[PDB]
Amino acid sequence: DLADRFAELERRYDARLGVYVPATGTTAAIEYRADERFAFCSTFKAPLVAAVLHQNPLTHLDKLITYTSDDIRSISPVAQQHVQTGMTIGQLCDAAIRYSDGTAANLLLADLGGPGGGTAAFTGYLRSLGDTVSRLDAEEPELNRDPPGDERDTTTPHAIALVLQQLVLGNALPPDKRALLTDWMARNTTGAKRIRAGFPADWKVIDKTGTGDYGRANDIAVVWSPTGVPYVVAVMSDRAGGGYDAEPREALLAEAATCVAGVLALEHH
Ligand SMILES: *C(=O)/C=C\N[C@@H](C(=O)O)[C@](C)(Cn1ccnn1)[SH](=O)=O
Repeated sequence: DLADRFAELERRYDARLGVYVPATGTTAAIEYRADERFAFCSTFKAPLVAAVLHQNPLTHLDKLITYTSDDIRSISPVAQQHVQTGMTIGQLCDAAIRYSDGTAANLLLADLGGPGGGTAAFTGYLRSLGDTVSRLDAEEPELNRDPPGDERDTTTPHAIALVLQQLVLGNALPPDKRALLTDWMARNTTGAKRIRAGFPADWKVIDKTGTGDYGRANDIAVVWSPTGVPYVVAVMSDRAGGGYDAEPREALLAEAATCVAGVLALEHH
């Protein structure tokens, strides 16, 4: 019946919708097109920050990276502000997560794998985490621009949640480093209208959004019940019918998250 609720969202928003919530002790897994591929968009910036965190000591976050206005080829609200003084690796992670800064993400890719191998290196951190399905093939902004049906720069709701689960609720990062990722996602500025909107205020939410062409809108989150019970939420969508310039629908994601919140919070004693 929840599948039918999701189907209606799709009909109404003229859109394809992907949802995954892993099973916990107390709940079943929520799945709707969980193994269909969806463009990553900026959602990759979360596991990217984990990858830089993991490969280096915390000292590495103080490394000043300089770049130029030449390097800014995508929306970079923080990297623009710091073009002349440079940004540190920590600042970059800050911007990548909290502002979805494209330049910031492209520098972390270079830090991770050098020039020319950052995508390979990021995909390999996911492989190290037992995700064989996901893949990153390009930098910003081109990763946001592949056609529907192209496997390049795709993940699936299933895969990316299971990765986020490991990153936030598992040991893929130690506590000093995991906390920093969580603090950055917790302080996200781009996600108020997606998973966050679908959940009561006394549930805690950390998240990383995505947005892109063909009406792509993503959100991945980790949510906490008022009594600290955690869940992973992956919600992904596109709207290929409108062409490359089609309107993405944040409302579609908030509705989905509301269905999920509905399930996870109603207690049936
Ligand atoms: C961020 O999560 C993923 C994509 N961001 C896009 C967006 O914010 O809509 C762009 C990178 C925006 N853009 C236009 C020109 N340069 N950047 S994507 O639409 O290209």
